[PDB]
Amino acid sequence: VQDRVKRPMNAFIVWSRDQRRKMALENPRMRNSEISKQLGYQWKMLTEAEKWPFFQEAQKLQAMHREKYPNYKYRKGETKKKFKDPNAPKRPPSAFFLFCSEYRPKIKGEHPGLSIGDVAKKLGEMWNNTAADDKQPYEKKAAKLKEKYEKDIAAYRAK
DNA sequence: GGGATCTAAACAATGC
DNA sequence: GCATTGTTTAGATCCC
Repeated sequence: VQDRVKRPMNAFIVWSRDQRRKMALENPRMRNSEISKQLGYQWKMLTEAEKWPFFQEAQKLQAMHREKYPNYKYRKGETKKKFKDPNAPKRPPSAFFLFCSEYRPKIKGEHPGLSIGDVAKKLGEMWNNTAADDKQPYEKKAAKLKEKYEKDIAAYRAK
């Protein structure tokens, strides 16, 4: 495990590698902290047009990497929540699931021969049909709850 | 359980 | 190792 196979470098690292070297040239003091600090800054300040193809480098990396190694590979070096976390804070209900809940009684209405779990399948195809603007309110609702959820996970980190 | 998208802790590497 | 932020991973999310 110590000689763990290197995980596919995320797009940030790709950029960081060549950028850091250039930065060392341009910046006279080139302090590790200072170089990297603004380095990450510029990255997130970059345009998505730049991110996309950089992300593709990482995507191709992980694609070949994951298939290459059958068993030996990056395991989630997590921590307490490495296994099934008994008391993980409850995330905001997913927009899809919110829509599913709303249509659940309706689906059985369409066909009086569906198990409650099977009604989700109906939602699945309607999910694609659902207009982005129409589904947006649900997602926003979850996003608002997400802020609340972060407080919950913060409590998890420290009471 | 059930489809079908989602989340957060932790790690991923360069050049000093 | 640092700091930056991105991919990792594997449960997690609805009602009945």
